[PDB]
Amino acid sequence: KLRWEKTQSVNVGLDFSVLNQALNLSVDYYYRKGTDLIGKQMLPLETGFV
Amino acid sequence: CDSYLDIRPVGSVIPQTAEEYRALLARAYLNVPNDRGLACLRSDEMLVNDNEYDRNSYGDIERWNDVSPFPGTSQFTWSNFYNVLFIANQVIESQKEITEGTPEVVNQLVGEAHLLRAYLHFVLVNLHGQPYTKSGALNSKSIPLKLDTDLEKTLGRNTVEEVYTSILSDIEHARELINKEKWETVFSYRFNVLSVDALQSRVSLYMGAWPKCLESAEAVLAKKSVLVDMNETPLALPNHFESVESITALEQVMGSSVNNAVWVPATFLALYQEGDKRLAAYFAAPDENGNRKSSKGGKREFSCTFRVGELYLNAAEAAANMDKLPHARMRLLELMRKRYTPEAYAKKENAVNVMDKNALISEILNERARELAFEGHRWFDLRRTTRPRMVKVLQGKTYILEQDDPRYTIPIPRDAIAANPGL
Repeated sequence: KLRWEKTQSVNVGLDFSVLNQALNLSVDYYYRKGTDLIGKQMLPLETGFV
Repeated sequence: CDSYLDIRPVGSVIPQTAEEYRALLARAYLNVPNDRGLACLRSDEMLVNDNEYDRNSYGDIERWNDVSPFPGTSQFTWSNFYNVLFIANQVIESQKEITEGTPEVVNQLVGEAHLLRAYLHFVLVNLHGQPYTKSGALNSKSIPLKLDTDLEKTLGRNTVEEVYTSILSDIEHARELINKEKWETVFSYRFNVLSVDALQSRVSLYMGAWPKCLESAEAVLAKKSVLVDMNETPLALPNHFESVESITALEQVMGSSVNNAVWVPATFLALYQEGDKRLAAYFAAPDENGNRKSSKGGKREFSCTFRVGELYLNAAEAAANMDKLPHARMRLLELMRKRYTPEAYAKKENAVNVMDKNALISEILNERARELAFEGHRWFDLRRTTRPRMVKVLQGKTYILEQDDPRYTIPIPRDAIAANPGL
């Protein structure tokens, strides 16, 4: 069951230009939660491995 | 431009061929835990030495001290059991993928894996599960069955009926798959058809299914019934792997450390009546206290899982339990003649031939306790047969195991619960 490390991303953006490109603004708020990252876990002893 | 997704990494041994899977299964065979010796330490046939280091490890097991052992005491090996179970399940799931092997070799490998899994489940449910014959023990959760190689799931305890159904199914699978008649003497730890039938007989004996137990025992005896005659060689140990009686020599039941740390209590020796060559063959020189040491284990060449004498005892017990008294008597006196001095064999025959059902069954149980001494069989026989009240005197104290004590079931090891809190 080896597979890729999942990452759930939510991004909210905003672009805002005024006065003939006199002032440009780009704001992004992001929340990225990663799951199933491959790492060492202490398995139950019934799996055959510690 | 090139992609198939079929690439095997180079730099480590990845079992793919039949020889590689045979090596993996051989490593699984080697790591089979000998926890039946510790289980029979809980019985009445063993006494730990008066030492301190030798008693701080095995003292609490003998005293039935389930609550608050000494933290330095010996622990039953849950991890080894389930590691060998993982290897067996890996071999089973790797069928139809084993390369460079005759079908009669791949089938034998898969059947050996099936029988090893069945035997490991049987030993685990015997160690940490209530006896099959006990009332109200059929629906009680005993051990988690390992039937896959999944590393991301937590297994819950299966009931005794489920475990025994799985054991019977695996025995049938091994019977359908195992095709080897006899292995080499040096490679006799592996399973063969006689091993399948002997394991089925023992399983059915422990379940109380006397018909199937008798059927399997008689099948083994028809295929092989040659014993070691004690009267022509007094120092001929029936459990030796090179003897003509051993069917499978998988597990050395008695480890070196445990065998070096116990005696045979004077009561068990007193159970051996005059004329038994087993008295002078199994045990060493008498000690001043009256309790002898043992010479049936402690080293690798005394490995024995099944042998023909156990099959005779199973057949006799099944025949006695199904009112087939002539058959039980015939098998019991055959074993006694193979074991007893022919002067005492006359008295044994005279006594046995007039026994009723209950006395006959008790006699076969006594002969089973005598024959399988220091073979990891007394504790499980006590659990399956009567659960008798036991009195143990140790260092001036008395320890009492009630009839049908809940302590007849060894608690699941502490490390197993620590890793898996749901046990």
